[PDB]
Amino acid sequence: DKPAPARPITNWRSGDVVWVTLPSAEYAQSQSAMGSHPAYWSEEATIINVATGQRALVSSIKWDQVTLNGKVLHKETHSGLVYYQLPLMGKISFWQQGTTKAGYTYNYNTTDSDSLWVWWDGTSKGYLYVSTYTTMLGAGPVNITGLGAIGPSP
Amino acid sequence: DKPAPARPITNWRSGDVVWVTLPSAEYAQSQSAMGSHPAYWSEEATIINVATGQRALVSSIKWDQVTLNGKVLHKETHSGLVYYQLPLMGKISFWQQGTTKAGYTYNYNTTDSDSLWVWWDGTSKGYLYVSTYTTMLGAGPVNITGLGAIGPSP
Amino acid sequence: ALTQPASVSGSPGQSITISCTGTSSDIGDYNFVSWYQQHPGKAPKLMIFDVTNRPSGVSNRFSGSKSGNTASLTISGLQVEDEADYYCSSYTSTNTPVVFGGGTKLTVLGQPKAAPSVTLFPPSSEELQANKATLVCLISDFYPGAVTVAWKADSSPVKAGVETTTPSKQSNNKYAASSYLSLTPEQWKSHRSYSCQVTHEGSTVEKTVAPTE
Amino acid sequence: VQLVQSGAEVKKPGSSVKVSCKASSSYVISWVRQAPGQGLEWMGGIIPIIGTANYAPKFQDTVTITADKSTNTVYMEMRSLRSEDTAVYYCASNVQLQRRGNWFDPWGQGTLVTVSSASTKGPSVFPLAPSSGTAALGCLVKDYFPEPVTVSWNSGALTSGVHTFPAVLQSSGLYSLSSVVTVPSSSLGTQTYICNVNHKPSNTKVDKRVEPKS
Repeated sequence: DKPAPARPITNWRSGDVVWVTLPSAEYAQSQSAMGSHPAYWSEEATIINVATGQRALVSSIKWDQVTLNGKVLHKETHSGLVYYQLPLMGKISFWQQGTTKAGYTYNYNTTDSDSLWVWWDGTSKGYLYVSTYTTMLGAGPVNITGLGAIGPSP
Repeated sequence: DKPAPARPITNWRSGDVVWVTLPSAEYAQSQSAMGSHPAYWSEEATIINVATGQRALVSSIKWDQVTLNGKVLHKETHSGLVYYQLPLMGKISFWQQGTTKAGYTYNYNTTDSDSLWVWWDGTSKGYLYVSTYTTMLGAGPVNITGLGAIGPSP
Repeated sequence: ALTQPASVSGSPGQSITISCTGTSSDIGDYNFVSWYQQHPGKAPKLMIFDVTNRPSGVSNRFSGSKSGNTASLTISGLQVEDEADYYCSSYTSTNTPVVFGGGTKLTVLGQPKAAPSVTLFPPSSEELQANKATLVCLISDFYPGAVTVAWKADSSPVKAGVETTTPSKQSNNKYAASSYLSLTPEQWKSHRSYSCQVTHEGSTVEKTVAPTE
Repeated sequence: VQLVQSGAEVKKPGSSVKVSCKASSSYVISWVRQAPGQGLEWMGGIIPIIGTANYAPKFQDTVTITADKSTNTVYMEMRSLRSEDTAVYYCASNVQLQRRGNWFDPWGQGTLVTVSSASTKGPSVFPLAPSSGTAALGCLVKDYFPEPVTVSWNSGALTSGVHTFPAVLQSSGLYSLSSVVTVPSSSLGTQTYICNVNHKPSNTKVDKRVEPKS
């Protein structure tokens, strides 16, 4: 089967709309980006580039080659793991699935632009993290769907 | 010229990604605010349904027929003037154009889901409003670009 | 104003919670409750903000909370330098824009109190012709900070402009209170007398004087 | 951002006075008065970058807050003053190194708005009679302006008992502090008890005797 071919998910351009799905996500305190910092994370996760319509699981993405305008992601090390970074203009608009029960990022009242973090072991295992302030959506399992728009590389 | 035909902007489905562009936007606490309530607004504004790829100016729309799943838009409030309502799951992710200088809504730390408000005179004149907390982006003219994802009608 | 009490006291090795009940639509629906600390003779200092948050400088002792319609400040592991007024403030999204609390006086009871002994002060021959008859109930060395001097001379209450002073720092670090009650000048022989008694949970002193022995 | 405020403003009951509040983007300089004894009550809340001041529903008819956009300063004008308006006032922006929200921080030093009919008033020596086995004797001061007054016993070996009573908020603004010292009461003629009550802004030095009621 050869259907119509579009631009891949791994190739990102600053401005693309990103749709994240974090099926049955959990709350995490001292475990992501920096020490004593909150975020919701999911083992199984689907990332869609709403602009192209292309989508794939995080665990099924060769994060080694995930590029932004011909430049690989700014991988930054955390106190523990080493994480891949997808930056965004503005903040992350995430919510508890179906309901209008909205979420809010850690920098809920600053001009700081939030970013998406992905941990990858190197083969078939990838979690997705999204900034939060407290358990506004629950302890977990909590099905979340976030949305944002890619920013320029620093 | 007959190009490819897609689903129109006036037709919204619960879940569509909305991209609004607010050039020369200004801060307000008197247009859509009786006492003291904030939002950024712009005379000329463009609204894009990132899902379809269809886009049009607010002023060039017949807001009388703007539907959501076969149902015309709701109108909860009417402070100052008439206000058409486009609801969203989660919050509004808006930013000062080009820079990572992000913006935050009035309900910056609540599970409340934000909505887009549009004023329409009935013919060739429309403003678009987006919730804010303070002049985080400036006094105005401030070029903004927001993003969100439509929710179900109440 | 916000429904907030002032009587908060306990041991240093104990935790405390200050209630701050507002309207059902401006605590449970909107969450922006901020807490301050007013040390004697000083400008307020930010302690808590947006229900649960501390600035970079406030010790981890403070912990904000929201229990439905009642917000509370939790100070676990009390310190000796915390004798100050504590307030809560939500920007109520109604007709009233900003609402402040009542002000909780935090007296962490730890220092031992002295045995009270009260007696009225009669004016001498030098102050009888000068018309400055003043009876001052000087009560020093006392804790906690909650003193209002009452004058019930054998069951006779009268108050419509009584001068009262609140305690401050002294040479022996012990509080001292007073209550300059107004006396009738042309009615001393016809009237009975004046009394002095204060409520302090243990203090039991009565002071009924006699003009004619 | 750091906030600097204006000094003391003593005025008559029925006048206007501007209080300057200087600062070091998006600062929202509000104003919260402090009634002595009672809790704080907010009043103003201008946004200097917009210039519109939306005041509390109880005030607004006496408070006129403006925005000096040239040097980033906010003025507070409390017209129609009185003894009830005699309070410490503070200017307060909202800041948190990067955050902005529904709170106050930092705060000003506090403009002393003393409103009462007075200019340079001083008191004489009115002592508290040790009418007689313990004597917690001392010396009471009644009215004067402005505060404070230096009151101590023997001017040397009896100054280990200096107390200052705070601002007596009543119908008038003539301050009243007391200073007592518990010392042996078996010396009323040999070590003649003459306590000192002195006021500096009104000049002169007075010293009166302390004897039990007679």
